[PDB]
Amino acid sequence: MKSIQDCEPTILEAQRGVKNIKKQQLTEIRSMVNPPSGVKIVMEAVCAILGYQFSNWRDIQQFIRKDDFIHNIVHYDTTLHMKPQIRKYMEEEFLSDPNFTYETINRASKACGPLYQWVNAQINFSKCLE
Amino acid sequence: REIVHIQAGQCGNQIGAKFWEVISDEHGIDPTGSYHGDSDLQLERINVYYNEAAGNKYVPRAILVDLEPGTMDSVRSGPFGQIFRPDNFVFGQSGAGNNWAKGHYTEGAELVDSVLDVVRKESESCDCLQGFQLTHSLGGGTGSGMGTLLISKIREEYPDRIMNTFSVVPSPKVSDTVVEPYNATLSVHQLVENTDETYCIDNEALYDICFRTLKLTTPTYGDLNHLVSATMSGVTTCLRFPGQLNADLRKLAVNMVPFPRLHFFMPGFAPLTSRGSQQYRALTVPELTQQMFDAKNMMAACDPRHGRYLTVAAVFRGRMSMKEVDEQMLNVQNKNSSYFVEWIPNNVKTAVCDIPPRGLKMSATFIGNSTAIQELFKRISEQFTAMFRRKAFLHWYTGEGMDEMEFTEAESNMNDLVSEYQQYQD
Amino acid sequence: RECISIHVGQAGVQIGNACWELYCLEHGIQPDGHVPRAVFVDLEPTVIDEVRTGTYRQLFHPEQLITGKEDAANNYARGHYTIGKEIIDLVLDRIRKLADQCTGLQGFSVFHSFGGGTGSGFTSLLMERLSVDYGKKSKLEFSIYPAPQVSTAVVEPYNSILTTHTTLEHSDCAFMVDNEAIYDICRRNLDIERPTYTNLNRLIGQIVSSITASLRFDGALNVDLTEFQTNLVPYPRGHFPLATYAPVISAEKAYHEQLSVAEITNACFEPANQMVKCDPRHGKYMACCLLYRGDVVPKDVNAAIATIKTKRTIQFVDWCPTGFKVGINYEPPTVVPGGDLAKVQRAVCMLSNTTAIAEAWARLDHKFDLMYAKRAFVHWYVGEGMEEGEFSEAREDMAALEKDYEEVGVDS
Repeated sequence: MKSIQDCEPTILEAQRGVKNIKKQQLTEIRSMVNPPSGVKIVMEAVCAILGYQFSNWRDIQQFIRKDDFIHNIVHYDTTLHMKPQIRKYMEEEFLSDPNFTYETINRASKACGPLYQWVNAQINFSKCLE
Repeated sequence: REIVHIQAGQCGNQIGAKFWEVISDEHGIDPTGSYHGDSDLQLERINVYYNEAAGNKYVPRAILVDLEPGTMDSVRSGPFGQIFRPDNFVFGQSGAGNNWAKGHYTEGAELVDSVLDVVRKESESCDCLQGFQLTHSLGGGTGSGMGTLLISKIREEYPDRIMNTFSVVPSPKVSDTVVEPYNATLSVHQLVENTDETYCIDNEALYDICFRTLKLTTPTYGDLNHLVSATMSGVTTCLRFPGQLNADLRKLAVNMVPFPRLHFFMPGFAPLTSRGSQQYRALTVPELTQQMFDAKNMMAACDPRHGRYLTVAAVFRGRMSMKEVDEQMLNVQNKNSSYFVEWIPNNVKTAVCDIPPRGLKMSATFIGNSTAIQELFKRISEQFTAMFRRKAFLHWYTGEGMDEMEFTEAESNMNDLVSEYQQYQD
Repeated sequence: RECISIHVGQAGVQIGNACWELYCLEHGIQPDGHVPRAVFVDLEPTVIDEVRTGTYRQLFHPEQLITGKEDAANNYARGHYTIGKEIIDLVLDRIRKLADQCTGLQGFSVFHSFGGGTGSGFTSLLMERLSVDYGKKSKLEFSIYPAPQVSTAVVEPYNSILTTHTTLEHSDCAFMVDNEAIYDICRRNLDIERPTYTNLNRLIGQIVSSITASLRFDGALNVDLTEFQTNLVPYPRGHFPLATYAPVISAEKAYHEQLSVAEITNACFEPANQMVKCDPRHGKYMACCLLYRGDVVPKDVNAAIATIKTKRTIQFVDWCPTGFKVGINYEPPTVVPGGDLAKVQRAVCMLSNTTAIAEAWARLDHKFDLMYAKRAFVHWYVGEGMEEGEFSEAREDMAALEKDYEEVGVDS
């Protein structure tokens, strides 16, 4: 084979995921001044992935509040095949702990799920680059 | 609770001038700023809107923003000029050249700090600061460009307060400037994401109502403004008096906006009558409902019937039976039943203050949230494209460093917003 | 001896305010005698302010009119979590300085409503904190529930379905009344065209007196709060009787004073005095507690019940043979001067548990559904700390309360 093939349906997975994120669903998300903890944690994972690293809730509001909020999400990287040091971080902070789990977050908010998949995808892909 | 006004721009300033004229009177405050009101009841909340400077002067807590110095020198010379504190006047110096970009970058971009400051000096005054009213007009210089810049800074500074906006949306069939679509669209995009309540007044619909419902000969700009200023008082202040069912802004807002893309309301006032025929009897409530639900009593030009409503909220203010109120409301929902979106069970959100507005026996503001307002952004969107296509005045913008692609954005964006609005029409 | 009282919410204080007058008036409390025994909580100042201001200033000792300064709102979430959180403490504290004060109290009359913002939210967690500190006392709440047609909110269903599942499991006993059904009476059996939340409040102000005040007056056959719960649950589920009060008659149009036990008693069962827009005429009763007060001599009563018992058009659930505890207190009803009611000499506050309330949940369940089907105002709640759980799961609960009130009929 010429392809490396390792974790390619993860890059069809992360992709269907990024098209699962609706712009009105982002607007609903941005309006929430202080949502459940289940909501908060997903958003932290997003700062780390986008490369804005850590953030407190205050700070997260500041981030999402930017005009590039939707723009950066829909325009986001094809593959983060470069393996940032966010790679081990996002696990030690999120995937390490079961709070960050599809069920918890989903029950939290019916708006989260697609977002949760997309994040998941950027991680399960980051395992095959090693 | 207290809250903090902002008058940007020429319109936005002018209206301001009536508005503090109103309010002031509704707490019997002299022009000098010394209280002489009717009843203690007043005084109790004043706080909401004033600050006491030294046991006498209650000074309005407002901010007065404008780039053309001629402005401020008319307002401070007005009948209620004395009542501000000079610091409050923040003029620019330059002209407010009718260019959104010149406002929203460049000139306004300079002046910002000299506002933002003052708002903190004002915020750290007291209580729990509720929110900001922003009045301003989408046509002028300072309003659409610069004022829309302003909010974006406020909404970063206190990302949890409310933001009421009174925009004087430009009445597409009674024009007054030839950039209109540029000045509108460039701001609306920004607007729709940072503010919690936008109250659109189509300037001529406002004409109309004075020439046809109230019937005066000569509708000055002054008049119109006067009429408007009752309505934004008619919302809020009002609730800052004890009632039977006090429910304001937060409540009010959260009764209205179902989805989160802001949505704009359309104000409607109510016991408004010709001078002569004021004489013929009424004022019992069915007339007030009579008023309100008529298209000729919308201060916004889309006429409801070409849409449905999504939420509607009548804030009354006098003495009366809640039964005859609640009752009306019902009837209305059945008589005009097709004009309501269905999947809201009960639409009306009644609130009922008590105290009457001066000469009246009782009054009652209407704030309707209809899908009929699609037909406003259409107009705008039209005008825009049609000239965007030939890039007509575009250089005056381009020349300030704005790309064209913003022009795409705003358009795109804003057009999609029309889209939304229909999806929940039918 | 006494039994403390909690008014929460935009509404609830108004009710209090009426009632607390009457209440005192009944004992003839000077507008300056031994201090009341309750608290008033609400977050938006404006309501409570009146009570610090109007007549009845002296009457309370300030500490117990607790107020928020912050935005109350009108939506559970906020009211439960976010804001309300701040206050709880201060409140709890008061009821312990007032609990520890009194000796041998019995429970808490809550007045909370599903209207006002707080009314739902707050209460929900208040009742939680009560259940832990005073796990064994009595928790009887008079709630105001939202009518079928008239409504004055749009978050109405949301605001009450979130309160239900929790209050079920913290409360003992919930009275329900609803505005819509009350006006009617005021038109029809009392003939006025001016109802206001201030008139209806004078009314509830009566129904409540029939419990305490009057019980605090001895008479032929006093009843007791335990006695309630005992005679009124019929399973262990914080059940929902509906209240009715009966010689409601307009003064002056009451020269019709050839008015007796038999009548006023018969006058309860008609759905005209239903007290909440559920007609029990096609429900089943299952236990009624007729509290009388004023000149009443048992026999009459015990005869008038026979007649009822034999009126057939009423149904009665099978497996109860007898369900009519009977309370006679003495003390005639007392009438407030501002009021309307006529200075009768005997009155009947009959309360009762009926499978009819299947109705009342349905219309309200339905509402909710629609909207939830669109996810309507959801972001206002989510963004305040609420979870989507709390939504789905508060529907399901109330569903299975609809199943009990269904099941509990037809047992043989």
